[PDB]
Amino acid sequence: SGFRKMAFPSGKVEGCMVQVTCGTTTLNGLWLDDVVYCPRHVICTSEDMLNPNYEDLLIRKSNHNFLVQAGNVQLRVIGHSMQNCVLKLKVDTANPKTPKYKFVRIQPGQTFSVLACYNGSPSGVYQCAMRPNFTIKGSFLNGSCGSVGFNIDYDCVSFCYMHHMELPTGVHAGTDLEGNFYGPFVDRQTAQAAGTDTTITVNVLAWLYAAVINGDRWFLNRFTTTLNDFNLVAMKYNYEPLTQDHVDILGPLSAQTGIAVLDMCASLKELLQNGMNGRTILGSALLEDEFTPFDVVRQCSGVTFQ
Amino acid sequence: SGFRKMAFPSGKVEGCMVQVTCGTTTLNGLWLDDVVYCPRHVICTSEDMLNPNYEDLLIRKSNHNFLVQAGNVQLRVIGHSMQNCVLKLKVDTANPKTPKYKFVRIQPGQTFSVLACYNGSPSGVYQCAMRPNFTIKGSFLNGSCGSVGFNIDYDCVSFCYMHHMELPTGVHAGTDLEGNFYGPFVDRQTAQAAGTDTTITVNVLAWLYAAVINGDRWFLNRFTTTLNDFNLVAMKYNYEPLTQDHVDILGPLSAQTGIAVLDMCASLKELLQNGMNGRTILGSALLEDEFTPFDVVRQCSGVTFQ
Ligand SMILES: *[C@H](O)[C@@H](C[C@@H]1CCNC1=O)NC(=O)[C@H](CC(C)C)NC(=O)OCc1cccc(F)c1
Ligand SMILES: *[C@H](O)[C@H](C[C@@H]1CCNC1=O)NC(=O)[C@H](CC(C)C)NC(=O)OCc1cccc(F)c1
Repeated sequence: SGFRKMAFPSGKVEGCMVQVTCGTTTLNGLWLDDVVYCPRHVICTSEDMLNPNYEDLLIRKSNHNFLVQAGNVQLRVIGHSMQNCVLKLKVDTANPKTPKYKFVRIQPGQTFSVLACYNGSPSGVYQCAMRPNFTIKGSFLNGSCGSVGFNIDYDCVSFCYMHHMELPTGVHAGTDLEGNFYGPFVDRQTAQAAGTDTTITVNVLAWLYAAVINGDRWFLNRFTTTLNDFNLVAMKYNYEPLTQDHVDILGPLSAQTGIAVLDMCASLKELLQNGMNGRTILGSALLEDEFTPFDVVRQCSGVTFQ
Repeated sequence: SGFRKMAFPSGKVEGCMVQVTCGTTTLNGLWLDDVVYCPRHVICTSEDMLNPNYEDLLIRKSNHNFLVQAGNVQLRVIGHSMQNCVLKLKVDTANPKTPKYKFVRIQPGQTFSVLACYNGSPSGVYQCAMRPNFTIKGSFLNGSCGSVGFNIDYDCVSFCYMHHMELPTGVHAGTDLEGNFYGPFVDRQTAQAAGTDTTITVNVLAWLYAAVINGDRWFLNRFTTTLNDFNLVAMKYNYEPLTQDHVDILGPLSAQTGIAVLDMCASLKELLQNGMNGRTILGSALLEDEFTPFDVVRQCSGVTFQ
């Protein structure tokens, strides 16, 4: 038993990380087949680049302007292109460690594993959720750009994030692997801010289900509420609305515990209006919303990824 | 910026995990060079679990009774010895993916990454702290025994933990890689319980320093304290005593922030007395104690946000 925030094993991704290093700027790249993907802002910017023309900068560059290092090894770049905010560098060598992979775009509320890297060397791994305001609460320092987020599906790696920047509130923003930002952000060093965050209601409910399963029950009551009644409580406490689909995917957990989903929602008011009243749930004094319903099921069962 | 519980990249350990099976019982093993290490209770019959004489069980086994599988490959066992509660199986094949590694025994308060595995296949990775009562608060299901905890320090893998059992309160216990349990526990299904846990004070202070490095100061105060006065108050909140060694180890973090350790202790005293008053520190409404001073220095930058 037990419930822990748990990243996917990172070995399949560690073998794809490289250092991409142009001019004075160093960041990480993702080496798949004979292409290295990295954030486009690696391109030697103006000096002054109040507003960089990435299209025009890339035309001024040759192949060897880009130094790519794989472990201690130099990779020969033979072509370079851009797709949205990602720079695609062709290399002469296919990565022999390339896993089965697909590029996917993730929805807010869904989670993925982050492999933080520096100078092309993996440094750590942790789980993040795509917030409703399209930021993630991560841990990134200078040189971490190009770190990627992913999920593993048996043996298929679904890459879903590149890392790009940090917002003034200390949270983080990035793109999918096709170079499309999550959220209303741009890759310029200008005034940017995250919208007011909301709480992922369906994940909170899943986490409460995980709590009852592991023995925590003080917050339950015999009351219920209709879907409409709850949503007005959520809208006051800055929570995502709860849809009939959300209730549906929570079905399995309702069976395991014998609480109807709306019958759990009655608890959630209680937590929202009154609070936890000096108590804790799964070792937290807050309501946690970065465990998806599947994350909970992936945890009560043992799903491995050979 | 940002602060997260961050595991080490698990790739170096993923390549060492295998499946070991004796009769009807299956668990994970650690394959390094031509030896596979796994918990000795894999030999146990069902028939008895309370008082097995493992020496007697093992003498009755031959090499081919042990089935070792690395992915799709069966490994042939050519020798077997027992060291405390760990079984060492010699194999005819050295693991070619074997890293630089060391076996270490960690002290309470130390942290490590756990690679949860099932049927020899990695399932997830997460950070754990050796609690003062010699348990870890993990996530383990049936079949997870043989999963290991580790740290990586310059491509050297320090193995410090092998999982054996779950205690009645939902926490977990295991051994070092030499087979000696952490704590007064034994690998039989008898009446066992963890001692009362305490809070790892030096880790809490490290985490408070981490908060300051990341720009947060609301919890500081204008006071200082003597080491003894702090410990007399802390023990009243069920906190581990703080030793001069702990104060010395906090030196670097105190230098980076310009907060004296005893001034940070003054803050913690006030936090224990007051609570969070609806506030959070690094996104938690509780005082977190599973980040060591080293964990903080590894993750934060060396430039604080003054
Ligand atoms: C073995 O893989 C692992 C499984 C435990 C029990 C469930 N979650 C775990 O981490 N350890 C054991 O099965 C040990 C083996 C002993 C002989 C050392 N047995 C055990 O922990 O029994 C207690 C127990 C508690 C909860 C649930 C359960 F199935 C067993
Ligand atoms: C890439 O390596 C870097 C990662 C950032 C840096 C510090 N934490 C991160 O996540 N990205 C950038 O530096 C980014 C590049 C521009 C072209 C988009 N700019 C940026 O993040 O500026 C905001 C910032 C805030 C605090 C500290 C900092 F260095 C930068």
